[PDB]
Amino acid sequence: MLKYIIPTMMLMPLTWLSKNSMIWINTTLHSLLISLTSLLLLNQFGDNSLNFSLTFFSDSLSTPLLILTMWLLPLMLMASQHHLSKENLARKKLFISMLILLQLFLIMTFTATELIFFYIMFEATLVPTLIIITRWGNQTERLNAGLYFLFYTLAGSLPLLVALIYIQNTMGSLNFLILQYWVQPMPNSWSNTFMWLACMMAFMVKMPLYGLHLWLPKAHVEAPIAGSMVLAAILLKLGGYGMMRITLLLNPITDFMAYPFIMLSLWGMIMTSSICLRQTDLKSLIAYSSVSHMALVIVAILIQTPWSYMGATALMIAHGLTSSMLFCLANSNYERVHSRTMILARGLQTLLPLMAAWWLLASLTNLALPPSINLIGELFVVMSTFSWSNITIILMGLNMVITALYSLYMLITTQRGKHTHHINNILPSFTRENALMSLHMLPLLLLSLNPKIILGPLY
Amino acid sequence: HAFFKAMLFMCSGSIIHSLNDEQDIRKMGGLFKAMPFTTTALIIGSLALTGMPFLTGFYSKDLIIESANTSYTNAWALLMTLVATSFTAIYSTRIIFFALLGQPRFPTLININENNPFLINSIKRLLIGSLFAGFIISNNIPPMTIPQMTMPHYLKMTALTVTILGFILALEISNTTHYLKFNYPSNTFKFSNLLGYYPTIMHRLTPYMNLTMSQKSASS
Amino acid sequence: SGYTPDEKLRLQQLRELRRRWLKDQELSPREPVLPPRSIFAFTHVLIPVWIIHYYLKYHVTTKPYTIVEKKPRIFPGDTILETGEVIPPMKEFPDQ
Amino acid sequence: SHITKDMLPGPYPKTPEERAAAAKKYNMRVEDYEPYPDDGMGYGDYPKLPDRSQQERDPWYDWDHPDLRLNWGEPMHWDLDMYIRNRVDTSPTPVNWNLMCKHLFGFVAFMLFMFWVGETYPTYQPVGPKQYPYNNLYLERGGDPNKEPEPVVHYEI
Amino acid sequence: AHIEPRYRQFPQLTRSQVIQAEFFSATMWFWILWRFWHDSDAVLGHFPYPDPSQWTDEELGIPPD
Amino acid sequence: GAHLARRYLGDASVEPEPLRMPTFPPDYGFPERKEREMVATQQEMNDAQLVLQQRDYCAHYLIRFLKCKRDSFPNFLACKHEQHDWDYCEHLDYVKRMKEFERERRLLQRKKRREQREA
Amino acid sequence: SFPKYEPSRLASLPTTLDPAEYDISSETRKAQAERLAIRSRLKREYQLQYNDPSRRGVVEDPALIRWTCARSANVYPNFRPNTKTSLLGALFGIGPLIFWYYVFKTDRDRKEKLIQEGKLDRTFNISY
Amino acid sequence: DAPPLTLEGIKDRVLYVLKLYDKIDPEKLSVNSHFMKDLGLDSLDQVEIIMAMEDEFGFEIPDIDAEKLMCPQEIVDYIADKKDVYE
Amino acid sequence: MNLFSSLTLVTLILLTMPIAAINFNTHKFTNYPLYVKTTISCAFITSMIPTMMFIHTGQEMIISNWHWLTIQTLKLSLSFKMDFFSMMFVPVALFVTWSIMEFSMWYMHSD
Amino acid sequence: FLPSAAYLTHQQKVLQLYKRALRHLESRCVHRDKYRYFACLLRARFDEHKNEKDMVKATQLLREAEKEFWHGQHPQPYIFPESPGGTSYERYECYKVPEWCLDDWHPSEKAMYPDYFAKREQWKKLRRESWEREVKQLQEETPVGGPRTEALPPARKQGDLPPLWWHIVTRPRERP
Amino acid sequence: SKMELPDYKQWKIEGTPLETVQEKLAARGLRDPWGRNEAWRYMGGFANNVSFVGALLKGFKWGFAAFVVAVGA
Repeated sequence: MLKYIIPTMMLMPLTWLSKNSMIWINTTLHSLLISLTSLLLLNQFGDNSLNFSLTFFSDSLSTPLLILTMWLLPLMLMASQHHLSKENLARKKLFISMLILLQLFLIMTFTATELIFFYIMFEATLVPTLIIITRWGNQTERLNAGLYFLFYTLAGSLPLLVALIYIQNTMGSLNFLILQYWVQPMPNSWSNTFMWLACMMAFMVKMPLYGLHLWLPKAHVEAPIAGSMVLAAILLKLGGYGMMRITLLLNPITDFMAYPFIMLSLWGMIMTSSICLRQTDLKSLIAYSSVSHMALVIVAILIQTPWSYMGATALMIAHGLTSSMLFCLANSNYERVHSRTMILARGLQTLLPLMAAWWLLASLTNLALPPSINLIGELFVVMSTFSWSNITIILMGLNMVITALYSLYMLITTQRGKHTHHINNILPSFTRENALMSLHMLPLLLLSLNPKIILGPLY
Repeated sequence: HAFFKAMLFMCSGSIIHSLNDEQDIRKMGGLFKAMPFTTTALIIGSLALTGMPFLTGFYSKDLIIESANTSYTNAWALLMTLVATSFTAIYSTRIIFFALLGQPRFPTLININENNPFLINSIKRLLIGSLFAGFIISNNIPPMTIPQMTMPHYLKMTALTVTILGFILALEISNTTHYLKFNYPSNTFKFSNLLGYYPTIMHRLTPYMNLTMSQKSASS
Repeated sequence: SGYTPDEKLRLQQLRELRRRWLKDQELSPREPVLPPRSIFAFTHVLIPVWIIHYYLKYHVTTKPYTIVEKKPRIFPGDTILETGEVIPPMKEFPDQ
Repeated sequence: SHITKDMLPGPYPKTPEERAAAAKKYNMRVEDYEPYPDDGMGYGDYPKLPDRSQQERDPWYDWDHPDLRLNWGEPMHWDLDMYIRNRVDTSPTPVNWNLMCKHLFGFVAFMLFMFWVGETYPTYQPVGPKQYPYNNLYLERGGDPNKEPEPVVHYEI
Repeated sequence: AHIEPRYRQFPQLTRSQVIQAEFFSATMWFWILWRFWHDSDAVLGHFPYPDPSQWTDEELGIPPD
Repeated sequence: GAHLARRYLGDASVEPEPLRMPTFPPDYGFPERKEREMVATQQEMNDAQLVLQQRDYCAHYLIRFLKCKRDSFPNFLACKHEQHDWDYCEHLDYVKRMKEFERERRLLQRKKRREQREA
Repeated sequence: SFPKYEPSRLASLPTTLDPAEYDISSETRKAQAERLAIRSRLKREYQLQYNDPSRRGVVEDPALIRWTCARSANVYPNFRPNTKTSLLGALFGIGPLIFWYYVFKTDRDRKEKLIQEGKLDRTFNISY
Repeated sequence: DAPPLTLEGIKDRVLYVLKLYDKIDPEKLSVNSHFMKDLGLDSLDQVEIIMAMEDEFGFEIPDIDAEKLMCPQEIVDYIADKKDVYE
Repeated sequence: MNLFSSLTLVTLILLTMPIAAINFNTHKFTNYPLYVKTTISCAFITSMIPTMMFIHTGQEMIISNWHWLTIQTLKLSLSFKMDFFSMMFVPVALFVTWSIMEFSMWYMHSD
Repeated sequence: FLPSAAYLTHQQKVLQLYKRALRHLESRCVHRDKYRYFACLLRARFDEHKNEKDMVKATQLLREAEKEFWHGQHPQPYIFPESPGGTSYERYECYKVPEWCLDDWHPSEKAMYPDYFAKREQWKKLRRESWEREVKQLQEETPVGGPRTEALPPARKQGDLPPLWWHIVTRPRERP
Repeated sequence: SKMELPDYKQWKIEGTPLETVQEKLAARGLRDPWGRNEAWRYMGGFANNVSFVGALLKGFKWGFAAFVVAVGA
């Protein structure tokens, strides 16, 4: 795994000692080389995980997320120009090296063995995102966005450390196998309830759950495109990855103590799909869509079926690609007009006649068009929750209907019916944004053909 | 039904694009002998509706209603099929009368043309389809059920009875439309014409409720 | 009421401008553009038919539980095409 | 740019200066400026409009924004995202609203009651059950190869 | 070159479209006449529907009660 | 028809209920009148893959119908006399079922009303 | 001859049978004249800043900006917790949550007790 | 669905449907004629004429204009504006 | 029968060329309506044959291949079945849509 | 709600009622002859009290006329297939491309259509040549401190174009 | 783009529903119709467009001859 760690380090002084019109080809080319390098990883088989050291290992939950991260970096790096290319050279280098250090702590986090190392690399994942969104937050409340961001994620993720140290000095070391192979059930004393509540509540904060989802929308409407893609895709599915690992312990009380969180997640999934039907600020609709999909994820995690975990990890990867793509299209539209609102930029079936093809393709993946991965995820989660209860399918189908309607409203609101004919500044589509769309929607369809890779440990 | 209404929609679109995409039955009145390929096409289609005995439209509709009559039915659905066959007869005859054999009410500078190879090929092909394919398909099916075939009297005649009384009923409505009185809406007229009340009520109440709850309760 | 004379005059200047524009819009320099620079049925009902007929012998029969037929119904007056033996005919009919 | 005092803190009181400022600010008639009032639901100080306004505004005026009936300077009623045509069409109905709902509920209730009257009272053409040849067609239903013969016969009638 | 438009008069009809219109109507009517007469009798049911069963008490099996 | 109108308006006793037609014990006015021949050779009826609710009476007409239809396939309009005769056999089956209906109807009516209007 | 067209929140009141359009006082003429004057001046400003051949960007309507800033950012100021606000908040925020919570408790206790009896149809229920 | 309109053709069609109207004459029917001064007909039948144009050509004209056409030349001009009559 | 499965799968695969063709063409074909009409006609004439074979004998058969995510006790392949409905509905739909291809050649001449 | 004045008037209000009732009588009445009869009957009904020197009785009869009209309207009033509400409602809006485009083309296609783009360039120079002085002076010259009208005066002064004309002239041709 | 103008004073209305309804409105006492417009709708190739059962009786003019030939076949 150090074969992946150390070139991610050595991509950083590259960016320092390259010059003007020389950083760019180096960073993008070499990051795509690292994408091939981790495409080499996928060997995992049968009995167990694969151990890349006495320190690192990979579960098959971790392999598609790690490949998704090293796929998403060069896409992101090309995406984050034309809004900072006119800024200074040293600040641009600092931005690129910030993203590289960010990816490095993401690889650190996904290839964890011990949960304490996982926690250190969790908040090391946190700290570059803060600096990016605050330095290039590009709107008047990036102050409040970063402040809400860091205080929610730390103050939720703070007692998780205490609970993990307590588990450390009551059950030996914290390798995932020695967390396994030795775990004993823990009864319904209230200390067990608070310990489970601490761990599960910290990752509830990081998903988000419904009672703590206003962490999200300021932190995406007042962020640059790179930090937004990082935050949405890699950080929310990293929180899901963490709960998927640490839910191995404390199974004999999660049945008794999991009842309020499921109901909060279900009714809040309905309320969040309702709240993103009527808002302006088009950038935020993807954020509330993300809250809806993560509520479905949390339903899938707290029910404990292998069907549920397969559907959960498929929903994770497909929604990560969908949200990162659709953030990039919203950034394209904001590069067109300086509005960020929804009802202003209209028309665009005439003009840019193939940008609409990418909007349609993203909107139908967010619809969960049926050969795609998102319908695979949502379908197996609905199957597992109907085996959980014979009644919850009302909420799932009503989520499906309202999700169809707001995704279609996003499609046919801003890009259907009449141009406002006082715009007269939008350029025809560059090769760059079309290349970014092509980097998004080739792997999603190629996994739609052969999806046996991305299913979880319970394959 | 597939052969049937594909041919019917295609004839309708032929008429509509023949008359400058105006599409409405008022301001369309008399178009018989404005070339009668399309008028022949529509009278073939709309008399294949209810099954002029016995064509392709006869077999499906009338064996369905007589087998429903020879079944442990729900005693109200039989009367529903009765009234529905009468209704489909009367609007079929009314749409033929108002479309073709009325008096010509359509704006001037006529540009009617159907000397057109693709349209005569398509309409030819589907009238030849909808005249033979019902008998051809219905003949060589493997018998997947036991046909009844043993009906009482005044229960096999009733199909043709309802279609003929529908023709006569729409005919007398037509010959009252020839009169001049300027009658008034009696609210069953309004219930029939204005979709009665379901799309208006649902499409003006169900959007307003969920978005009243979206603004006050949910968002703000 | 009627137009004011100012509206009439303004409107006729717009008449002249709109007619000059629309007459400019009909391009006709006598050259609009300029250029800078059995087989159907044969290939389509042979070549995918050849490829699918190659696909539907070999790979599809090496996958064992694959394309399978609901059985050809045998009738009591027939005989078996494969080895050859008859099925006994049906018995007495009467009172039809 | 944008002026700081073109934002909007606080409701109506007091009446001279704040209503004069809102008339200068939202570009409205002075005594047609209506706050909601202040029940503390948020809502700022934004005006109340005649609330339907979109199957109104008859389409031959030739304003600026062709599919929204805008005129670039109207104060734009709070619930406009629910009022773009393609979302909610509040046309003046050809009949009523109460007459609509009462006749629709009456017709659907009567038809479902006649469905129940049908469900308790079937039709049948007067014919007994079929004469299945081998013990109500046994050995070709769900299984039972040699478990129990189930003797039942038919007699010629 | 092709057909012309006229103003407030009855439009002209070329002979081909009208002769195939009459042909298709007459061949529908010939088909339904020949099919109504050749074998079926699809209006009827080809077999006499009986009375209530036979109205024959002391037949079909009863005791004299 | 009007028989169902009588069954819904009038007394529901003498009009028999469907799907519970066998009520009276058999051969009450028959005695010794039964053949039920059924010479349709059930093993052959299963050998040719027939359908449920076709493993019934008049089966050998269907056997020869499918046999002549298979054996004369390009003669598209060949087998019609066997089709008509199978229709006639099922017509006789339908007549026999109607006779069974009004048998049990007139038994229930005349027997029960005779006993309870002379007792 | 007509029940005088009772209105609703959905059925708009058409321009014909108001019947306030027929009691024309001088105040209505004054209001219509001033409203036409306001629309005239706004269309004048917009058309002069709309037909400029050097104007590259968008016309930047302050009406849309003002409505958006009133809609999103100008909610949390201003506010006071009233009886109506707190009542509707605890009703439409907590009510459905606790209702769905109790009914899933009921369904889960039914299914747990019933499969604790063992008489459920899980003879093969593999895909759990 | 595009037959070409022209100024002579629209002039002929409008004058045809004016001449077909009853209470005017085919003698004193000028292109430059008033619906108020010399033809002498009232506002009511003037808007009946406006209705005849709307029902022939297939589009409404607004009532901001129907006050103030009053002559056939401005009728031809206004349908020339609605249709933008050049090839 | 190899003929039966072969002709049904090529009735499927004849509706695969033109989409990828004009996704791969970039040189705008003039005869594109004629091309789509003649490939629908070829699909029709290939679909007429096995339905006649079906009514001729029976031989009522399913195809099933390329299983993906055969994960738990289930599996799912791309699989479709020639019984009676999916057997002999397809010629009617192809025939109807072929005539609509003619009518939409004419009706959409001006776009 | 109209650009000219603050109201229609009584006269045009009665006139719009007459147009609507006559149109609804079209939508009610087929065969056109009994239609012509009933239209002349309606004309006589308005001829009964046209010459009222009173005004309040006239507007009260207007309100009662609106009541008997709204009681007697049609479910589908016959809207023409070019009107809003009708069958078209910008039917061929697929090709109603605004003309601020067509300059953002590659110069290969600008070489494909040379004369049209040369004449369009001199159109734009005509636009910019008389944009500042005449147009903005005539806008900030005539009216009161409040404009209070939605019309605008022409350029009757000497020469060039009436002001604010570009998005009026350069519209789609409504059948492309 | 010529049209040749099929002209006025030619229609001369006389079309029997319009003429009889001008009779009825004359007995009513109005005598002020729209006039000679709709004779292009009431004569020409128009003027007793066939009744509704005639379009259904239209089928056997070529039909009965073919049917008698097929009976003889």
